[PDB]
Amino acid sequence: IETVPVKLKPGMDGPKVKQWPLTEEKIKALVEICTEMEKEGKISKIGPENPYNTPVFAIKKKDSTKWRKLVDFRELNKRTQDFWEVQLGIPHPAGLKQKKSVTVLDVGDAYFSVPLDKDFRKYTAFTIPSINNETPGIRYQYNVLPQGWKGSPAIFQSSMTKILEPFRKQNPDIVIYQYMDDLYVGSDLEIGQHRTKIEELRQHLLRWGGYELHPDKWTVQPIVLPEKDSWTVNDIQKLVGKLNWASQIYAGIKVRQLSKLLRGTKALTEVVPLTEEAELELAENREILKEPVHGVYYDPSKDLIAEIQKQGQGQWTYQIYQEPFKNLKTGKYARMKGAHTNDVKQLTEAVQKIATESIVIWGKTPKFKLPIQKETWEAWWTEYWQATWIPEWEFVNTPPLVKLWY
Amino acid sequence: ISPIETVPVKLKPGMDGPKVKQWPLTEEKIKALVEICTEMEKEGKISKIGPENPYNTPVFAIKKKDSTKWRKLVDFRELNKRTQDFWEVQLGIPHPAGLKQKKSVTVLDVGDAFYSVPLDKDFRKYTAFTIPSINNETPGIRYQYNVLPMGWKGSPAIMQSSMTKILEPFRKQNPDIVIYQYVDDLYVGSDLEIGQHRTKIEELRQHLLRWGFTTPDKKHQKEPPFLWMGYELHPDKWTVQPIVLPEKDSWTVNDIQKLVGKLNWASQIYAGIKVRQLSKLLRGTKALTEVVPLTEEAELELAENREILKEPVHGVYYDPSKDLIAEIQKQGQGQWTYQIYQEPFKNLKTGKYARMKGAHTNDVKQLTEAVQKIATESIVIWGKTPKFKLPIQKETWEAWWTEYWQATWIPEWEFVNTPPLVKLWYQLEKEPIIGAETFYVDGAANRETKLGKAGYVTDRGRQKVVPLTDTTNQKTELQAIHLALQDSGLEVNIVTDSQYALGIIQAQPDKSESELVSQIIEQLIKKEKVYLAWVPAHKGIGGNEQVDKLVS
DNA sequence: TGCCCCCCCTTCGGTGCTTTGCACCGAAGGGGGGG
Ligand SMILES: OC[C@H]1O[C@@](CO)(O[C@H]2O[C@H](CO)[C@@H](O)[C@H](O)[C@H]2O)[C@@H](O)[C@@H]1O
Repeated sequence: IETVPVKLKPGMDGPKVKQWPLTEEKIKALVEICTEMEKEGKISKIGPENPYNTPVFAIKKKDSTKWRKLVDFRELNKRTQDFWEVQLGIPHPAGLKQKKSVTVLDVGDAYFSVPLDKDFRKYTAFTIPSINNETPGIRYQYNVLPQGWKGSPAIFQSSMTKILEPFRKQNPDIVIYQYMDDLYVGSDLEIGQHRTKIEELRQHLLRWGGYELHPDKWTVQPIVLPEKDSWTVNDIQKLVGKLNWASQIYAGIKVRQLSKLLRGTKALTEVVPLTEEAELELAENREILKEPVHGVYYDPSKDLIAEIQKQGQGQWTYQIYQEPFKNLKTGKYARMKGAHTNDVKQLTEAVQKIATESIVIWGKTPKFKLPIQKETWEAWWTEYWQATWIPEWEFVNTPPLVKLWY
Repeated sequence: ISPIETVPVKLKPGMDGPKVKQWPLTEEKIKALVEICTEMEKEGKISKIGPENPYNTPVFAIKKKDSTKWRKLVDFRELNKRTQDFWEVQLGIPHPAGLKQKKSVTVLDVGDAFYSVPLDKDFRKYTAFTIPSINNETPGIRYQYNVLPMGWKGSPAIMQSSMTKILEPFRKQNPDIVIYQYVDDLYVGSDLEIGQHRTKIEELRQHLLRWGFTTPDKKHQKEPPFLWMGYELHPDKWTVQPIVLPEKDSWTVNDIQKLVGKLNWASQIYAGIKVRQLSKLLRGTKALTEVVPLTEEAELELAENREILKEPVHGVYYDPSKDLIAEIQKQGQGQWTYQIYQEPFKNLKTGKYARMKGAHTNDVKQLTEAVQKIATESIVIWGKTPKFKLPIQKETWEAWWTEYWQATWIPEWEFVNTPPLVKLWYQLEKEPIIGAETFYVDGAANRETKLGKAGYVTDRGRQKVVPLTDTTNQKTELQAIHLALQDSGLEVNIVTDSQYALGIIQAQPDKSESELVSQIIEQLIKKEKVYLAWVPAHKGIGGNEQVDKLVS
């Protein structure tokens, strides 16, 4: 087999990212996994004359107790040449988001049968740490299409479509979308039946060489106004500032009628009776709030952005957009772990669910704006990650000026 | 010299080798560098070259020790800048608290580790140096390296990784033998009785020698205490090698810098070390030779530290069959100290956390950061995370993570009553207060003039405007809140239009690098109840419109 | 008149905000310690 020639984007060098500390059980698993791929020639030991590095850790998915090696190729993928420019690219199919159920298959091991350009391998280096720094780090690089590398679904495109063809024209109304090392496969059959087309699909891939989603229940959370019999100056102040914010999103929202009931220097707890002209404004605004915003369409050439807010009692609101205030989706993620006592775990799970929805709907993950300190996130998140991909993210400290989404 | 395969190295793309002339030197150093290099040449570490090699890097002469024997080092600063980058494989420093008890212990060094590792043949011509002759009688004696030069950027990593490759056969064959390899230093522990243990030792030494690594006897420690990584390894416990702190009539900035560094080193085993007041002296200074008088707080802190240091202390070793326990105490002014142990009063090690992250913070956040520092340190040393003992109540933590909008967490912890306790110093009411005055605050500044006003109006008819000089937008808004807190009673409702000020205050800070914010904090702590509300500016709203009015 | 690594404390300069100063963060300056 002869490789596909690969380039970094012009004027960019390979990744140079430090390895972070790892627990005993993750180091042991990585050493077990990598010495076995050493033996199979999938990776090769290297030294310090290779100046590149990418962090690596491991994950146990909650119903497969095998360890899975996860290389964080986010930096490498950003510097890698576009395959869309070179014509190799995976068309996202709509109508995956309308299937009854969609199961996620980890398929990254199919890449291990295709070699990687000899001149690109050096950019895939990683380093296994050691407990108490008993030894220096141990370094490997890939000889094959690495998992988590964006170029591997693209180079392997030609082949997987041939692997998948008989299944898909023997099953025309299943829909199968490849994202990175994952296969998202949905359809409308009953779960008992849907799952065994999964397991039949499972064996067909095994013999040449998961999570259970339900897109229909992914309801939107619209912005809601409270309802009361009586209203204080503080209630009306909160309402007015919340509709004023909502005016950068929706259209023709008025606050002048509710505004002037607060004419004067009033106490916050004084109860202001609604004028009927103000019930007019509030009933009207209330249901511009009801239905989605006209004029908001997805653009595939621009990035997706996701914002999350801690609301409390296990709840988490989120909005996905590309330009500010033009939300493609607003939602509310809820804990179900039953523990109720770990904010970081809930946020990490929220991120995986939101990113999963974007893959199902648009075909790619959003860059997250996370309501958490950088160092609190980096202390704990890998303990709770279950996805073979890792989205972009950044860390924000925006106090709530409104409880807009609650 | 080892028969290990050389590591190929390159210059950065576009760059040539160094061409730095030899800074002239004494006929004495000249002749000692002759001496040094004839012996290196007979060992094959270097070889003579001539003028057809165009590269050069200066050779300077250094006294090796108190004996006066000369030592040669080559100033590869220029070649280093032109040599490729490396990925360093030394990821950290082993710590004796990470060691398990062993029956039999040995500490060995390899001799001239660097000079026993060959250098890529095509790269040697770039290590060329010239020994000059007195008054240019001759062109000079040129040489180049055949082994790893000390002072070349890639030598430590190439020696380290070569050693890892050589140790690997031996390590796999004997998995019950712990080898800590730091550069050319080897700690070797086992549970074999000293006879079988010493068999395996000379077996290891022989493996090393076949690969070109001597193990001199003067560096072969056979008996406790072992001198290792700056420590002393006894069988049941470990020790730092003695710490001598500077003692001065008159202190320079540099003296103070050296003192803080020693105290931080000591803080890994000596509990309670503090450096906040001594490091404060370093601030705003402008020369390392500038004499700095100690403040009163700095003398006290130094004396406190000196008392701690005169007591003897020891760490214990790691028992993997017991939990790790981390206990934290609060020391004041953003300083924290911790001990990690498995049985009570038997510290594996200690430490301190005293960084101020952010302009505004509180003790709960800083406690969370101390936990995070300890959690990371524990994974580096022991590969796991400790159970925590913290001086904060469950009610306090719960009130914090339910009223703070950022996700936050700390793992399994027991409350331990160790005053001073970490506490929230105030809590903003989640609803407006009945019977309390309502303040509508505002502050504006002219961006060009440096001038501003802060003021308020109330539902009880009170009003006030203060003029401000050399201020900012964000300051006048904080200033306006300062006025309302100052002129209000024990319970107050405040309405502001500055998201900035709201953001700081709703985070419940208890300390700030801003004196203005620090003033607001001391007033918040003295109130009974505070409700703080935001409204958008310039929408002619309620009281906010008339106070904005009043500002202009 | 040299090299590599970890740590802490201080200072500085780049980034983004629907800002005009502010808060954050990473790099580099000093120090400790290891080889
Ligand atoms: O958490 C940010 C932190 O992670 C690192 C890798 O250790 O960067 C990763 O995350 C960033 C945010 O998505 C990516 O831009 C980057 O490519 C990825 O490696 C650190 O660089 C960063 O400090």
